[PDB]
Order: sequence, then structure tokens, then C-alpha cells
Amino acid sequence: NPSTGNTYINGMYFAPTQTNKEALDYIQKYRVEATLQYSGFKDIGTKDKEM
Amino acid sequence: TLIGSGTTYLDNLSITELNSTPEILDEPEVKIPTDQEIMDAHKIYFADLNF
Repeated sequence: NPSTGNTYINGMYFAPTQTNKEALDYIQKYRVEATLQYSGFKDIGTKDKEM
Repeated sequence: TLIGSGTTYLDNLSITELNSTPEILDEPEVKIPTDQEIMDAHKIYFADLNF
């Protein structure tokens, strides 16, 4: 953010290690719930990954 | 005022100037503000950040 350094989030990677290429490719959807900007700790969807 | 017990004798009472004496009245002086209003002036700040 330009007027105040606050770093609103945009996305979330998950790093592929050599030992977890089976578990991540096993998970299809992701349910997220976080502190929003002006609303509160609402829940937001369960949409598919994007790879 | 001249108070004296028992009979007293006076004559030739003189008053006469000698010189000037300096003096000082009342001023607006050094306004060393406080140690508190300093910490009340900085109660509102912002940190500029380089991302």
C-alpha cells in the first residue's frame, strides 16, 4: 500500500519440495478464511487451486 | 519612624540624594516548554517505508 506500508495479501504459493510432490497434487480445493480489509473475519469460498 | 525611650534631643534632619540604583521589573522569559508536551507532540507519527 502506498499511503501506509501494510502489505495487503494477493495470493499464496506452496513450495514444492522433493518429498511432497504427491501430497500437494492430491489436494484439489482450498477453503480460506482471513481478516478482511473493512469487513471482519468473514469466510470466503472454497475454490479450486490454480497451479 | 523614630521611636526612642527616655528624653531625646534632635536637630538638623537632612535628607539628600547620592546616586542611582539599577533594577528589573517583570518580563516574558525563556519558555522551556516541558518534558511532557514533547511526548504529547510525538503522540501522532507515521513511518515512511521502502518496500
